[PDB]
Amino acid sequence: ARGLKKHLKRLNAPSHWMLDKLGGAFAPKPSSGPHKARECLPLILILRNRLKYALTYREVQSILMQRHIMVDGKVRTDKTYPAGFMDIISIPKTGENYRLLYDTKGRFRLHSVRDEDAKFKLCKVRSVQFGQKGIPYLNTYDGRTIRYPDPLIKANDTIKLDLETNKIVDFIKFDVGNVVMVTGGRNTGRVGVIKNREKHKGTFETIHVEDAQGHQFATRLGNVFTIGKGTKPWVSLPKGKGIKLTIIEEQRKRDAAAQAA
Amino acid sequence: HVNFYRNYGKTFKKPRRPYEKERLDAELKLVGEYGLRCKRELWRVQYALSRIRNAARHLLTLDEKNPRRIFEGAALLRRMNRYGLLAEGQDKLDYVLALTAENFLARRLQTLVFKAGMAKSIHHARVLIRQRHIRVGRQIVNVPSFMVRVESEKHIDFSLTSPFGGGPAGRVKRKNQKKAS
RNA sequence: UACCUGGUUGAUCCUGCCAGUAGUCAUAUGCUUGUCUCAAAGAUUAAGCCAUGCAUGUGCAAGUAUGAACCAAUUUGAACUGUGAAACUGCGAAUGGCUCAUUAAAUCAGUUAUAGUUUGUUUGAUGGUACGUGCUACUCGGAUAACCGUAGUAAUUCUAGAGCUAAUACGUGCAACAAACCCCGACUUCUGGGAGGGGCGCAUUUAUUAGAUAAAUCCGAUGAUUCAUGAUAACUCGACGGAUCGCACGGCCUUCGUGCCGGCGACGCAUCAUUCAAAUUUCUGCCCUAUCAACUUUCGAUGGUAGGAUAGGGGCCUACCAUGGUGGUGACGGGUGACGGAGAAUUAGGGUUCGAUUCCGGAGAGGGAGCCUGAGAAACGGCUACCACAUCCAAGGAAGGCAGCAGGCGCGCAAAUUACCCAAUCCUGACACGGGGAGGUAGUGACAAUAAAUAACAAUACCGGGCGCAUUAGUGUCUGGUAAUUGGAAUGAGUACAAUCUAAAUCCCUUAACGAGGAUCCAUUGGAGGGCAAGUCUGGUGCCAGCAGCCGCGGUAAUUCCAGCUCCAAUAGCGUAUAUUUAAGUUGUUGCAGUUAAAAAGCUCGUAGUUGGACCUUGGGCCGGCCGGCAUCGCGCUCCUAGCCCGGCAUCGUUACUUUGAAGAAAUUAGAGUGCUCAAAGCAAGCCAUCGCUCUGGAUACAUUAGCAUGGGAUAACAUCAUAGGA
RNA sequence: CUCCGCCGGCACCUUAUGAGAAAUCAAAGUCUUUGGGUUCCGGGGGGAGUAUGGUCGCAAGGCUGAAACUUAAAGGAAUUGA
RNA sequence: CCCGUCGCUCCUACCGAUUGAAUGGUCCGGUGAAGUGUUCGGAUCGCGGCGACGGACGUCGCGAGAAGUCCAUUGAACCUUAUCAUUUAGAGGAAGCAGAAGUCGUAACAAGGUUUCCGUAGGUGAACCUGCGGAAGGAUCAUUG
RNA sequence: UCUUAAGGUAGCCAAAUGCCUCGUCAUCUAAUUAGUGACGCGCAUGAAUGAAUUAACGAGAUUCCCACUGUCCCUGUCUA
Ligand SMILES: [Mg+2]
Ligand SMILES: [Mg+2]
Ligand SMILES: [Mg+2]
Ligand SMILES: [Mg+2]
Ligand SMILES: [Mg+2]
Ligand SMILES: [Mg+2]
Ligand SMILES: [Mg+2]
Ligand SMILES: [Mg+2]
Ligand SMILES: [Mg+2]
Ligand SMILES: [Mg+2]
Ligand SMILES: [Mg+2]
Ligand SMILES: [Mg+2]
Ligand SMILES: [Mg+2]
Ligand SMILES: [Mg+2]
Ligand SMILES: [Mg+2]
Ligand SMILES: [Mg+2]
Ligand SMILES: [Mg+2]
Ligand SMILES: [Mg+2]
Ligand SMILES: [Mg+2]
Ligand SMILES: [Mg+2]
Ligand SMILES: [Mg+2]
Ligand SMILES: [Mg+2]
Ligand SMILES: [Mg+2]
Ligand SMILES: [Mg+2]
Ligand SMILES: [Mg+2]
Ligand SMILES: [Mg+2]
Ligand SMILES: [Mg+2]
Ligand SMILES: [Mg+2]
Ligand SMILES: [Mg+2]
Ligand SMILES: [Mg+2]
Ligand SMILES: [Mg+2]
Ligand SMILES: [Mg+2]
Ligand SMILES: [Mg+2]
Ligand SMILES: [Mg+2]
Ligand SMILES: [Mg+2]
Ligand SMILES: [Mg+2]
Ligand SMILES: [Mg+2]
Ligand SMILES: [Mg+2]
Ligand SMILES: [Mg+2]
Ligand SMILES: [Mg+2]
Ligand SMILES: [Mg+2]
Ligand SMILES: [Mg+2]
Ligand SMILES: [Mg+2]
Ligand SMILES: [Mg+2]
Ligand SMILES: [Mg+2]
Ligand SMILES: [Mg+2]
Repeated sequence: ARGLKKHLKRLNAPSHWMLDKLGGAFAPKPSSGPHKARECLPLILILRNRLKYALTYREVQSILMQRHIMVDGKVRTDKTYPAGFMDIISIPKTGENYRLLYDTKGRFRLHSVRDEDAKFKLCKVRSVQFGQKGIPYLNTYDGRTIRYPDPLIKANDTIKLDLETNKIVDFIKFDVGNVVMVTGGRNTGRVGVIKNREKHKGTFETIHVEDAQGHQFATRLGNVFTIGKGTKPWVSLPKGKGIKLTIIEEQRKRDAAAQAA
Repeated sequence: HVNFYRNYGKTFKKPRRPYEKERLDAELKLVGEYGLRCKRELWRVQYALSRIRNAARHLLTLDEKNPRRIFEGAALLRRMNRYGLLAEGQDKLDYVLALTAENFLARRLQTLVFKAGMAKSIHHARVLIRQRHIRVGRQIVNVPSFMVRVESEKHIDFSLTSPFGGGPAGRVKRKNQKKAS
């Protein structure tokens, strides 16, 4: 082409949106934003698809034009704003809060929470480096750039981030022994504990992560995101506690729910 | 153009050797005895039978302790037991292979209606099904090939509207009453 | 369903083909056609040619409104008020739609890289100095649309001149410290100094310098950077560093003065990061052809150095230098009725063939070429020139590009309406609102695909087999049927209210009153010698007419032609033609053949290729319920994992092979759940009091090769202990 | 010269438990129970080893080598008769 | 049963004087539109200094700047010669096939009446004949007879 | 069938060899008694009277084509 592309045809959309292949020719094209448009969920989907506060593309438009919806602390009018991992979606009119985290099946969930968990998010740092006049600052994987961090926060670490004062209020030093949620691949969502990290000079490094109930799996360092120091999380895990399972097991669970029903 | 993406498929296959007496009379056995309209009705059943037998045969090449064996086999066995196409104690997935075209043709809505009474013939049953005369649970099922499940077998009955099990009389019945009056 | 049958003979067993037999999301054609659901459709020949119409514009409370209107209408101090059209300004029109002509490691796919680049926008952070002799900001420019009015030209968003008036358009111009350090440097005293006052935002270009170790105070990053970043010396005729716009009021005087404040926001400039992206870029992989064995190199072919250009690497280009680069592992060249992939048909497996087309990548807009604007274009619903084709002209000139949607001509075996709408999906703009031939809806539509009518039940029957007496009988059982026999029941094809449906319509799905005697509400297409299912029927013809895929039929008694009758197969479908798949173990990897059926080279040598004897313990076992974990006569560990002196250590040969994992676009394939009434489908839906909500789902797998990581180390490759230059 | 044994040759005879369509074959055997290695070569009968291009030769010719078209058989082994 | 020449009819392909014909592509050479950048150029247009002169001028301030022009670069397009490839005409020559109720013989299949056949060479209306070497696919599996 | 010592073989051709003859067919041209390629009942071709070919060569004969030109249309002018 001779420039950018502004359309997203439905069959080409990320599979984890669960859009239906006959519901129309196009999909919502994720606007440029803090998340990488293949690991995001736009606002249109959250309202009309999941929450069903709307029935059409135009109805979700109106809702934002009343400004009921706030994302990550700030009011967003954009229809296709790219919400992502560990954002907060809050509707003060209804008085509800959500974190965005993954199913074990690797799909975003709106995890309902109180106000006290809305005050903060978690972010992993992309890099820490000097800048104008040697003033230290850090990149996150959320687009954010925080200047003047602890000299302890190195690359790949994770930070607590108050949305009111906006600076680092805590940080986890990414290393072996903490709990992590995976944000890509076939293992995305699966939480567990770093058991080993083997590096390879000139390539990606592999993380070894084990479910609380024994099952062992591996990803590459890109798709890893520490939640808490040690076994305990610093956020509320979703409806399933990050433990992925065989197809037989959920078959057993239904009939086990179908013997009581 | 969307709606191009919708799928469609084929349901039957014509026989390789068109004209052989032994195959040909065996087919008329089934067609007449189950009250069918044409050989297409029977061929689609055999095509669907061959599908599961290939499925069941494929798992039987896999071994026990295979997750696909375990998961796929039970789902197939449930599907067979659910439609009654497999007796009790028959849960080995070697008896799916033994399954025949008779069994599928004895679970059709047409054949079950006759086996329950209500019809006086197999050929009466069908026209009795297409004339809105028979519901199943609460819905007027008007396809002679409905393939009734076991759980819905008890509720097969007349409609709540059809003169023979429902409400008011038919056109010819009202016509004769008005000409008398 | 991992399958065959007819034809060489007097007969036989073979070889071997011809012919039959099935499908095609595979095209045309013929005959026929009632219902429901579904949906392909000018690709094939001509990337041939186009009449007409449409497909791209856009406005907020938040750039500019006395230019002329509209509605308030004024108490006639101020308002152009509140809403506005036009118009200037900003942004967009580089996406989508269409097609497949050129294009054969090329596009493309998986997989890499950018430390070798640009990136409007989003999101986050960030921002002093303009001159003042840095001793704290230094003043406000005309002229242009809409409008008024004079005009020319046949001419069209052709065009000239005069009169006004706006800016977030254009051009200027105020600028925030200790100056933090650095260089001069009157004098002071002697300096290791104090120094009076002169020189320093951010960008840009160049140069110098800093950015630290290794065991008996060194302090950011990478696998790896003269990296990030800092200091210094200057250099630029600097892109920059706000003269912009909204509502809301509401604390309090300093002159009680729209009075000092001070808020939230709209737009805008600049650096870094991010995001949406591209541009190049690594490895491997593509059909047929040798009656295509050499190709490239003067004039870029392969490399070197210095430049130039680019956004940036690079012979990309220039000057000088060297003589390289590719090739039987097929270079170079030719063919392609050749865009690539995801995929499709067929499939016991292995395969064979197709892939213009709705997703992704690329390329083009009649053929070439060159450009402007812009963040982004070598753009064609932008321009400039030429080539071809053609329109108007008042004859001087002017205006062009349907491989966008519809439609016409042509070409052909071969393909729809010059319809409605932005309601859904989304996109776009200054925007909640405008627009969208994207896209959706309807008409045509037997391309394919689904479900499914054309009767059912009864008794009479001249009758027909058993079964109750079986004898001698007779009828009577499932009604098997000629039966325009007879009797009422069933119902939709149809038609019609309404409702629903829908952007509005129509169709479906519901459903008031009509809607069946069999002549009608009537089902057809191919066959009846064999292959192959079904006539030793009857009339005609007489090697004629014809049929016949093949074998064959027809010369006066034709099972084969032409007909009637009857039967056969499939059935709302069926026949024909052509390409392809199967059959075909007649392309043979699995898996064929070569004495005589086709086929061992006259014979030997020989390079490449292909293939290649044996041999090196993991052998004899302790251990706990296939395996860890170990002792035998198991080359080390300091450095990470490191047990209560200790397992389980990294470099001092390379690989295939296998094991497990990663990361792998979706759609399609397989496959779970789910009663769209079934099915093809879809991705839903199901329970609640099918009551102010509850419960949710939207699994999972295969993915040849190449690349990445993990264990194994049987097998098999290449390399290599005898100058001991070994440990 | 006679007898016995081994190795290596040219063959012959008798027989299948073998193979083959058979004639025959102790190699044409160890083949649907299909895999030792490797080279050449066939794909119904003709047209045709022809045309054309290349190349070798003094020439005669050699090597490489189609197509259009045509046709239901051609052919192999064995049987009975004539 | 069967071969070939010849006569007749049709079909397909071959050679072939004709510097044959047409079409499309490519190499080189000549001319070369338009754009882009460069060089001069400077129509007129902006403080409209000064002289402090009387809306008028020249000394003018530098800054904008058109038509044109200069040299480079990209480069359509046209023309000549050549070459390539694909079609197509041709007096005449000459192959194969098929048809038909034709002419000449008798080559082959039996010892086919001269056993057949392979290579080569020569000769003849035609099938063929003959020389030389070879084969049995022979009409001999055989001489201690 | 008459005859001869033998009856002109391979080849070649309206040829520098063909009377008829400006042979017939094709090609070159606007038009060709010319040229080239074919045909061969050859007045009267033909094999060291050598037959048929043939690259290179030729102040040898002949036909055509491009260029060139006062050869020509059609002459004029200049110098010795
Ligand atoms: Mg978007
Ligand atoms: Mg097969
Ligand atoms: Mg024969
Ligand atoms: Mg016969
Ligand atoms: Mg066939
Ligand atoms: Mg596009
Ligand atoms: Mg920003
Ligand atoms: Mg260089
Ligand atoms: Mg360079
Ligand atoms: Mg093409
Ligand atoms: Mg095409
Ligand atoms: Mg066109
Ligand atoms: Mg383009
Ligand atoms: Mg263009
Ligand atoms: Mg157009
Ligand atoms: Mg069109
Ligand atoms: Mg008929
Ligand atoms: Mg017939
Ligand atoms: Mg037949
Ligand atoms: Mg039969
Ligand atoms: Mg036929
Ligand atoms: Mg025949
Ligand atoms: Mg017949
Ligand atoms: Mg007949
Ligand atoms: Mg064979
Ligand atoms: Mg042979
Ligand atoms: Mg030999
Ligand atoms: Mg070798
Ligand atoms: Mg490998
Ligand atoms: Mg011996
Ligand atoms: Mg063959
Ligand atoms: Mg052959
Ligand atoms: Mg032979
Ligand atoms: Mg024989
Ligand atoms: Mg003879
Ligand atoms: Mg003889
Ligand atoms: Mg003989
Ligand atoms: Mg002789
Ligand atoms: Mg002669
Ligand atoms: Mg002559
Ligand atoms: Mg002449
Ligand atoms: Mg001549
Ligand atoms: Mg003479
Ligand atoms: Mg003479
Ligand atoms: Mg003489
Ligand atoms: Mg001479």
